[PDB]
Amino acid sequence: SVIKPDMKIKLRMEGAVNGHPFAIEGVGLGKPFEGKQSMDLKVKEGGPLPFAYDILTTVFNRVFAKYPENIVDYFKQSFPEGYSWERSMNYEDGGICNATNDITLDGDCYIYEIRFDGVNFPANGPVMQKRTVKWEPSTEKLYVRDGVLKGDVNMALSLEGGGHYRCDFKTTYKAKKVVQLPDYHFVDHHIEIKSHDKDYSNVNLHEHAEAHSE
Ligand SMILES: [Mg+2]
Ligand SMILES: [Mg+2]
Ligand SMILES: [Mg+2]
Ligand SMILES: [Mg+2]
Ligand SMILES: [Mg+2]
Ligand SMILES: [Mg+2]
Repeated sequence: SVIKPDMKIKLRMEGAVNGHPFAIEGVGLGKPFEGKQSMDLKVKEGGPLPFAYDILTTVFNRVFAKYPENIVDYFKQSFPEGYSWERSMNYEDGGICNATNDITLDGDCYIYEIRFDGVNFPANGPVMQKRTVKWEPSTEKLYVRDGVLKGDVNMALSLEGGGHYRCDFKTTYKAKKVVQLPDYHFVDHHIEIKSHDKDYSNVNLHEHAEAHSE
């Protein structure tokens, strides 16, 4: 089959935050049918990153989500051709991040061409001050619109001093070929940085995702 139980990941992110350019590359592996994945990320340019690494993590593939048999899988259907996604991440203090990921497939390895751009993060805010701890688990709401798939999610970053920092995600997924469209459904997520060094030049990221419906 096109989608194998065990697959790889190759990616390169080029981006900027408040005008500060940077570049990150990574390699990883995951189990598409189990909804689990892991990757090692290395900052190649712009290091050391002057902002909270957490704003980048959800940008570093919904194929890695366990879909039950009674819910159409827009993502696994899209291959070998693949799909691409666009997303705006609106933080409560005005910081806004736009990201895109063009996903292709070469053998058993997915290739990500990522672009990330964030602006208006206050200098004394939790992102520029690196006050974030982690993203809380979430439930993404997916629905069809204009022949493509939308995914919206209320995200929250736990803060070092206590409390949370909210962000609203709005993603558009676009398959590179005609695939069956799903009915309204959900995808639970839980992304975690398992390990990292002092300035985050090296990061080990993990994610577990499962779809569910009414
Ligand atoms: Mg730039
Ligand atoms: Mg302020
Ligand atoms: Mg803070
Ligand atoms: Mg419609
Ligand atoms: Mg570095
Ligand atoms: Mg449900």
